[PDB]
Amino acid sequence: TXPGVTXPGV
DNA sequence: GAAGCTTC
DNA sequence: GAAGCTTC
Repeated sequence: TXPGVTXPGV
């Protein structure tokens, strides 16, 4: 996740 | 180095 | 299955 807590997704 | 998960 | 970048 993220930034923060990629995406999802990318 | 490891917890921080949906989108096509 | 790839499709990903980080806060702590």
